Amino acid sequence: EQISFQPGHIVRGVDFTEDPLLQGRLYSYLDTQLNRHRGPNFEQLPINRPVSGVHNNHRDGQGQAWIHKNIHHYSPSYLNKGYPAQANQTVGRGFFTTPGRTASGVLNRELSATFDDHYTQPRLFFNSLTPVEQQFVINAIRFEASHVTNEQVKKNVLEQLNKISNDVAKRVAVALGLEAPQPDPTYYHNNVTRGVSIFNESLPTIATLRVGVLSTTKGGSLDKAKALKEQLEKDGLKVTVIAEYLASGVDQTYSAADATAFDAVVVAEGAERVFSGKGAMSPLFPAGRPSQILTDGYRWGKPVAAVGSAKKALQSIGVEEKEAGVYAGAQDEVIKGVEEGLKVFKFLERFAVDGD
Amino acid sequence: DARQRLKEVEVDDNGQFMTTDFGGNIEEQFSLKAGGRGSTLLEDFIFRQKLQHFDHERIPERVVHARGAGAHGIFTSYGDWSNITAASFLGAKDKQTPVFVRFSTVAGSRGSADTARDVHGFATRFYTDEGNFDIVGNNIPVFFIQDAIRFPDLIHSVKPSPDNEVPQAATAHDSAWDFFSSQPSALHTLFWAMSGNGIPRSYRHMDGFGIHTFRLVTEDGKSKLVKWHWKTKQGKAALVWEEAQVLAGKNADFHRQDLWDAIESGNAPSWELAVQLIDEDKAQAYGFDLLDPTKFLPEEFAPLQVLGEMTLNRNPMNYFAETEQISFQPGHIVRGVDFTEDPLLQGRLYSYLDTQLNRHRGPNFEQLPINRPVSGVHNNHRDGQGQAWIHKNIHHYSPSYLNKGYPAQANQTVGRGFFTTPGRTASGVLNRELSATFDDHYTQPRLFFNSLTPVEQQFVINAIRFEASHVTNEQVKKNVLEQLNKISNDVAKRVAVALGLEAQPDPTYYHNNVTRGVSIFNESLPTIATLRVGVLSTTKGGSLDKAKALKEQLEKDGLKVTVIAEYLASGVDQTYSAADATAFDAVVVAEGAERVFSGKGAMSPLFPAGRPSQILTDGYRWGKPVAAVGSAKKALQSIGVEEKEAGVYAGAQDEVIKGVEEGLKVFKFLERFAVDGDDEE
Amino acid sequence: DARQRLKEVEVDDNGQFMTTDFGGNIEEQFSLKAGGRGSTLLEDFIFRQKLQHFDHERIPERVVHARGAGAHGIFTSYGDWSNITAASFLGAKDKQTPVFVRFSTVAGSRGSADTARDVHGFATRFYTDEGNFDIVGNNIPVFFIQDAIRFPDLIHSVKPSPDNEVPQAATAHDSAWDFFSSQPSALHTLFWAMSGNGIPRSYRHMDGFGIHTFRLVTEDGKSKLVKWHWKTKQGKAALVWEEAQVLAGKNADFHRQDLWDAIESGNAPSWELAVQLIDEDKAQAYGFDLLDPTKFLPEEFAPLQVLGEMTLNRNPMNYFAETEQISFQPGHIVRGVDFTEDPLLQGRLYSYLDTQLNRHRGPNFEQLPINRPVSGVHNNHRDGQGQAWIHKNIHHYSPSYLNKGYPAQANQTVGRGFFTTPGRTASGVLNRELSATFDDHYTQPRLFFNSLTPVEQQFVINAIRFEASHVTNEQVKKNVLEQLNKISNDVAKRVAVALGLEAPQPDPTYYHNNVTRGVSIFNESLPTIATLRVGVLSTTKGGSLDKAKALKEQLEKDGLKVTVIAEYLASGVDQTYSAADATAFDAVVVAEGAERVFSGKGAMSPLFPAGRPSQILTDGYRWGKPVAAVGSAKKALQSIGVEEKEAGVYAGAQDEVIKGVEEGLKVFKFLERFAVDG
Ligand code: HEM
Ligand code: HEM
Ligand SMILES: [O]
Repeated sequence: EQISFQPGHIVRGVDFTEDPLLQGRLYSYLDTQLNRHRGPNFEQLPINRPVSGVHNNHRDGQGQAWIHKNIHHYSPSYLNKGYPAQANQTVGRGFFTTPGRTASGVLNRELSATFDDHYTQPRLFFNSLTPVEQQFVINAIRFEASHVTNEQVKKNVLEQLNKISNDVAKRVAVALGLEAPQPDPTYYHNNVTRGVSIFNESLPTIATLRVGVLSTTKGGSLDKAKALKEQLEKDGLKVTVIAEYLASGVDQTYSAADATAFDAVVVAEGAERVFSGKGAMSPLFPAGRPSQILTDGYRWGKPVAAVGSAKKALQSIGVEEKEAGVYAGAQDEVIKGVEEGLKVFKFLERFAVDGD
Repeated sequence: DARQRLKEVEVDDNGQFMTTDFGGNIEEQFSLKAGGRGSTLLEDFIFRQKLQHFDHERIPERVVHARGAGAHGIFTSYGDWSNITAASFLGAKDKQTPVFVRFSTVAGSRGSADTARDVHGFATRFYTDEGNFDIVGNNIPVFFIQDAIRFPDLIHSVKPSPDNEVPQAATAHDSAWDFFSSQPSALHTLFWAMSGNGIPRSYRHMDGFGIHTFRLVTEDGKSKLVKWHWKTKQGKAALVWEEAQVLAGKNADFHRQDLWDAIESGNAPSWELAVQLIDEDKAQAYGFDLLDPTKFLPEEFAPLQVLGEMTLNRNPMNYFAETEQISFQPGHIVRGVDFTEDPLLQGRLYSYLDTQLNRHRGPNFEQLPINRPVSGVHNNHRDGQGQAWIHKNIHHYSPSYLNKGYPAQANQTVGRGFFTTPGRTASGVLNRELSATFDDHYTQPRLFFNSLTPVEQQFVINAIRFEASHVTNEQVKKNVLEQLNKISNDVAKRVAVALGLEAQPDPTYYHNNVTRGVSIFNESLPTIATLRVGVLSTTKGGSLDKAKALKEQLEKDGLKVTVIAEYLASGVDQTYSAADATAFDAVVVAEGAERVFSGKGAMSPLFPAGRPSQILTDGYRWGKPVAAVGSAKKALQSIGVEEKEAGVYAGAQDEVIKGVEEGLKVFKFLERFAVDGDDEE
Repeated sequence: DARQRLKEVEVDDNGQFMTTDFGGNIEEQFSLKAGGRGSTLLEDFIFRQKLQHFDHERIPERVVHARGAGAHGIFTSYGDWSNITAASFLGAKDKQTPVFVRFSTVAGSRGSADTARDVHGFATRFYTDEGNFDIVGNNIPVFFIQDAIRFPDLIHSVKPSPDNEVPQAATAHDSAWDFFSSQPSALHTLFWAMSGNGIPRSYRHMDGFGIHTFRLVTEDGKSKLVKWHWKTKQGKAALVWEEAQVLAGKNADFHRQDLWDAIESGNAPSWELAVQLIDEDKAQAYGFDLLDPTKFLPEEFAPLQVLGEMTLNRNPMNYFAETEQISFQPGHIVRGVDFTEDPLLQGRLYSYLDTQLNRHRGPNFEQLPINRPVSGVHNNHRDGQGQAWIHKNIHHYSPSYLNKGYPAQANQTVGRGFFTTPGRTASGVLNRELSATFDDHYTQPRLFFNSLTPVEQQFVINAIRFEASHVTNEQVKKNVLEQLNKISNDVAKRVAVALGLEAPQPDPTYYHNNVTRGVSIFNESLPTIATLRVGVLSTTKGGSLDKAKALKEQLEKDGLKVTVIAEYLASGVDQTYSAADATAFDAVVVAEGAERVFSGKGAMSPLFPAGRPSQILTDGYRWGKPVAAVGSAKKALQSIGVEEKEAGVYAGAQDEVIKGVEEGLKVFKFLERFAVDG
C-alpha cells in the first residue's frame, strides 16, 4: 500500500521523450505522494528507500527519519569542502539529459498534426484477433453501450466505431436497436500484426492451474477423487476435491465452491448422484449447486470431464464427449485429456459468432 | 555517549556525490531549460524533487512553549529507591538512564527572544528500560489555573491580540491582565513570573518542578504523594528587566547559545532530582489541597530528598530532527508512578497526545528516532501515516488462539505491567465543579512575596508596574489593583503609584509567614565556571598585551573571556561595534583602554558613538561586577562610578582578577537599585 | 470597504451563550469529574472538543517570509491602459480593485523582530474581475541568485545553523557569508540589504519591486517587457543599525504596529504603481540580460511611468484567518500579463503552488475567504480535503456531449482566456546551464554603491564590518574580502580594517564611477511627517505636565503622534519612563521643567531604571533624530554634552521648538552625527 511509483524515478542511461502524456506524469506522481503520504519524506519509507545511498542538502520535513551530519547544507560552499559534490555526464556517474535534444518553434498549447489519426490502429488491433476473439470485443461493447441511457451518446459511439470498421458498427448497432450506418471507408484497411492476440496461442505451461474435482461423501467416489488428485498434482496443478461436507480428503464444500475458482472441472466417478434426484437436494448446499458448477465450467469454455459412470453428470446438462474440451472414460484418459485441454485453456467452439 | 542509539540514523555526506532522494548521482545547480535562454522544463525531475522537499520543510510550531532548546544527557540514581517506587530507573544505586531535556518560554512563537519575561519550560524525558518516562515541568512550582478546561482561555489571553497579533512573547497587554484579574487563581504564578523566575540568566540557572502532586507506587501497591523538584547545581540567577529587554534585541539566542556553549566547552550543567513525599491521608493537611496545582508545599513541612542527578553533556547533531521534533507527554508514565485527581494534570493527559497529531500530522510520531524508547515496542498497532516498521505477527488482535497469546497482557503481578494505584476510589456525584478546598487564591502569593529580599520584592513590584502600565483599559487596571490589594495592601499601594490610581486594606488573606527556597538573590552562586567577562581594550598602545594576560588568568578559573577592541587585531575576540554589555556577566577595562572613553578615541568610524562608555554604563547599571586595571580607572571616572563601591574593583591586574571573581559569586549587586521610599525628602 | 465581501463569513459572539462546534449551548469552565475530588471523565465531550480545537490551532509558518503583517486596500487605475495590456484591472480610468498587501522580513521565524536586518517582502494581490493577480515583490529590486534551483541553498545558508538553530533572523554568521562569497551573484542584493533597505523605518516607507522582467500583452498579442515598481507616497526612510538592535528587543512588533496605527488613525499609506516598458529587442541592449534578476534597469535608460495608486485603509478583523492564511503566488496571473524566461521566476511558479500543500495541508486553500477571487470559479475540479462547495454539474469532464460543452474553453479570441505571448519561441539544445550574458556579478553592486551619499556609504561599510566580524572562519572572511575587492578596492580596504586583515591589491576589471538615480534613501527629505512620532519627556512635579500637554496639542495639529512621558501615569501622561524607549519615537523633546529628572534627586526615582530619561535623550541624539528642549529644559541637553547650534538640535520657546522639530522630522536622520572613514 505504501510503495510510491514515479515515471520520474529515472537513472543514468535513460531519458524522457517529448511525449505530452509522459511529460505531465512526471509532475503528477511526485505531487500526488504529498496527498497519499501527507509529507515530503515518503522516500524514506523502507519500501521506497533506494539501496544506493542518499547524499544531498535536503533537510527537515514532516517525519524526518534521519539525523544529518553536514551542518553546511548548501552548495556552493567553502565550509563543506564541496561535498556533497556535483555529478554530471563526465564525473560522478551523474544523470544527464540527452545531449542532442533540441527545442524549436513557438511556445504553443497545441498537439502536432502527426497525432490526428485515431482510427487506423484500432482497426489494426481488431484485424489481428481471432474470429471469436473479435466476437468477445463486440460482445463487450454490446454489453457496455447497452447501459448508456442517453440515445445521442449511443449514436455518437456508433458514429465513431463506424470509422474503425463498418462491420463492427453494424454488429454493435443490433444490440442497441440502432440502424447500421453507411460505410465511412477513410481509415479502413486489412493489415494485421503479431503479438496482440490472446486466444490464438496455447499456454506454455499449465503449472499452478486449478482443477475442481466434484465428488461425494457417499460410496467410493472420494477414494477415486484422491487418486485423481494425486496424479494431477504431479503435473503442477492445484486440485480441489469438493463434496457435501469436509470429509477426509475433501478440500471444499459444495456450499463454498464455484466454477470461477477453477481452470478445469472434472466429476469423480460415482458423483453423478449429486446431479439429479435426492443427492442434488441437500441442506448442505444450494439447490443445483453441483450441476451449476459443471454448467458454468462448460459454458465459460473450460476443459470439463467425468470419470467412468460420472459421464451421466455430463449427460444431465446436455454435454457430449464428442465435443472439444470435453473428456470422458477412465481416469488416465481423463487426466491426459484435461491436461491437454488446459494448454488450450479456453475452448472457443462454445461461443456463437454473428452470422455463423 | 547519551546519543549512542541515534548513531544508526546519522547520515554522512562528506566525500560523496549529490543524489536525489531516491538515489542516483546528480547535479542540482542549473534548471533544465528549452534552449539557451529558454523556459524551465517540467521534465526537470531534479529541480522538482529538490524544491518540493524545501517547500515542505516546516511543521507547526508547538501550540505553547514554541521557543526553546535542548540537549542529551545522563541521569544517575543515588540509590535503590524501591522502598518508595517500583520505577526501574530509580531501582539501583548508580543506575544510569539517558535523558533529553528541552527548556523553553511559553507564549512566544518559534523565533521570539530567549530573554522575554515568561514562565519557562523544563521538560525531561527518561529513556528507561521500562519505557519513556517524561517529567514535563516548569521553572516555577505553581500554575495559573486549577482545571485543564481553562487552558485555552489562559493561553489565548496572554498570546497576541487576535486582530493584529500584537504583542509578541509578552503578558504586558490588556487581555492578559484582564484574565489575571478575572481569574484570580492566576495571581500566584503571575507573581513568580514577575520575579527573577521570569527573566533567568540561563537554562542552567533554573530550578525545575513537576508542579502536580503525582504518586509513587511500590511493587505491593502502596503509594505516596510526590512533588518532583530539579535543583540546579549551578545556582539560580536572574537578569534585570531593563537588561533582558536590550538582550532580546542584541542576542535573541542568548539562552540556547549559553547551553550549547556550556556543553561544547566541557562544562556540562547538572541538576539534582529531589522529591517531597506525603502520606495519602495527609493530602489536605498542610493548609491547602495537594490536588490544587496553584499551590506549592513549603519545604518546612516536607523537606527535599535527593534521589539522583542529571547531567546534560551532548548537544544535538540536527536541531530539527531532535529538539524540534521531540514530543513530550505527561501521559508518558511507567510502572511505579501514577497520576492524581489534580484537574489540571487530568486534562493534560488528553491534550499532549492529541496535539502530536497536529504537529506531526500522523499517529506514528513515537517512531521518530528522538521519540523512540530504548525498551522495545510490541503490540497490535498497525498502519498509520508514515508507518516505519514491517510487523511480522499477522494475528494482530487479542485474545487469540492463533497467535498463542502473544503479545501477552502484563499487569501488576505478571510481566511488570503498569497498574493504577490499587487503593484509589471514586465517591460522589458526577459534577462540573471544583472542590471548595481550591478556593484560596491569595494566601500563597502573599507567602511568596513575603519570602523575597527587599530589592527582590522591588523587582516584582517594578515588573507589575511596567506591565500594568501597558493596559489601556482603565477598569482592567483598577480590577488588577483590587486583586493585588487582596495579597498585600503595600504591594497594591506601590503599584498604584505608577498607574496614577488611588491607594483600602482588605486583610482577609494578609499574613507574615515566610518559607525558604523561593528566592534567587539571597544566595550567591556555588560556582563561576562558564560565566562571561568582557575585557574592554584598545588596539593602540600596550593595552592588548595586558588584556591577553588578563584573559589568560581569568580563563584558568573557568571563565569565558571576550577581549574587545576597535578591530580584530591579534588577540581580539570581538569588535566594539559587535559588543554589548548584555553578553557578559562582568565588564573589565584593560589598562590603557581609557582612551576610548573620551576625546578622540571615543569617536571612531569603527563603532557607534559612545559604545565603550555605554557597555561600561550598562554593566554597572544592571548590577554587574565592573572593574578597571591600572590607569583604566579613568574610564570608571568618566561614567561617574567610584572605585570603592560594592562590586567595583580598581587596582593592579591581580587584585582586579580576585575582586571580579568574588563579585561573580554575588552575581548582581542590588545596592544599585532604588527601593520605594529611597528618594524621599 | 475593501473587506466588504468578507462580511458574510464574520461571526458575532456578543449577546450569545457558549456552544460546541456542532451547536448546543454549554458551560466550559469545569471538567466533568467522578466525585468531588475525582478524576476527569472520558465522556466529558465538552472538554475534548474545546481542547482538541486548541490543540490543533497551529499551521506551519511560511518557509520564508514567516514574519510579516498585512492590510486591505483599494487600487485605482489612472487610465485606460489597453494600449499596453489587456489586463482588466488596468482597463479604465478610475477603475477600482480591492487589494491585500503583506509585508515581511525573509529569514526570521514567525516571532522574530520586525527590525532585524533583512530583505523585506512586499506582496500585493489585486482581486480583479478576471481573477486574482499577485505581484509578489520585495523592497529591493534585485535578488541573490539567478536560477530557482539554488533557492534552498541560499535560504539554508541564511537561516540558522542546523545544529543549534543559531542565529535568529540574521545574516551575520559563517554560513551566509560563506555562501555570499562562494556564490558571487549574491553580492548585489547583499549590498542593498547592507544599506537602509535592510532596516527600514516602516513598511509605509519602502519602495516595492516585482524584480523579474514580465510581459504586458495587448488583446492582439503584442508584448512589451515590464518592470513593476511601487513608489511610496510616504517617502523612503531607514533606521541606524545600533537603533534597530535595541528596537528589536524593546518592540519586536514595531513595523506591524506602525501600519496598524496609521490605518486606524485615518492615515492610510499609499503607493503609486509604476512600470518601466521596453521593447522585446532590448532584452540584451543595456549591458546586461533583462532575464537576469540580479540586475535592475537604470531609470536613465527607461523612466518610470505611473499607472495608478494603491491605498491600504482596512485592517484585518482576524489576523490568522486573513493575514496568516493568505497564499500569494507569482502563478496568480491574469489575461494581459505573461512570464519571461527568467530562470528564477520560472521555478517560483512551481514552488508557491506546491508549498501551499504544506502550509494548508490540502488542495482547497483557494476556497479560504482571504484567497477567493471575486470573479467566479467554474471548472471540473472536485473533492479534495475540506471541499467547501457542492458542485451541480455532474458531468465533470471535457469534452462531453452531456454537459453541452460547459464549462467552455476560453482562449485569445473566445471568452477572454489567458494566452501565452504568441510570439515567444524556443531555440537551441536542452541544457542545464546559464547564459554567458549572466556572468557579471560586480558592475551593478558598484553602480549601487556609487549612487549613495557618503554617510549612506559608510552605513553599508559599517553593516558589512559588523556582519563579517561575526564570521569565525578566517578563510571565509578572506574569501569575502576578495569578492568585495572586485566591486570596489576602497570598500574592501575599509572593510578589511575591522577584520584586521590586509585587503587584496586593486582588481580594476569591473571598477567604474557610474551613478544612477532612485536607489538612495538619505539623499531626499520626507514628503510628509504625518504619523511620525514625538516623545515628550516631562515630569509629574511642578508645572511641566501642563506645558507638555500644550506642546502635545500643537504637535498633533501637524498630524504627529505624540507620547507624553513621565514618572507615572498622571493626568495627561501617555507612558511611564519605565516603559519608554527612544526607539519608539522619530523625535525626542524635553518639556520645560523636566530637566529635573536628568540630574540630582529627580533622576533617582524607584519608578524607572537609573538614568532612563538621560538614556532616552542620549539614544535619540546618537541615532540621528531631531532632539529638542523647551526653555529651562535645555539643561537636559547640556547634561549630555549637546548644544543648540548643532544640526537637528533645537532649543528656545515652545513656538521655536515645534517649528524646528517639525522641519527636522522632514530631514528625519541627521547624518552629520556619524563619522566617516578618514
Ligand atoms: C503544571 C502545568 C503545566 C506545565 C508544567 C506544562 C509544561 C509544558 C512544557 C515544558 C511544554 C513544552 C515541552 C517541550 O519543551 O517540548 C508544554 C507544552 C504543551 N502543553 Fe503544557 N504545561 C502545563 C499545563 C498545560 C495544560 C493544562 C495544557 C492543556 C490542557 C497544556 C498543553 C500543552 C500542549 C498542547 C503542549 C504542546 C506539546 C507539543 O506540541 O509537543 N499544558 N507544557
Ligand atoms: C525575485 C525573487 C523573489 C521574490 C521577490 C520573493 C518574494 C516573496 C515574498 C514577498 C514572499 C511572502 C509572501 C507573503 O507575504 O505571504 C515569499 C514567500 C515565499 N517564497 Fe519567494 N521571493 C523570491 C524568490 C523565491 C524563489 C526563487 C523561491 C523558490 C523557487 C521562493 C519561494 C517562496 C515560498 C515557497 C514562499 C512561501 C509562500 C507561502 O508559504 O505562501 N521565493 N517570497
Ligand atoms: O521568497
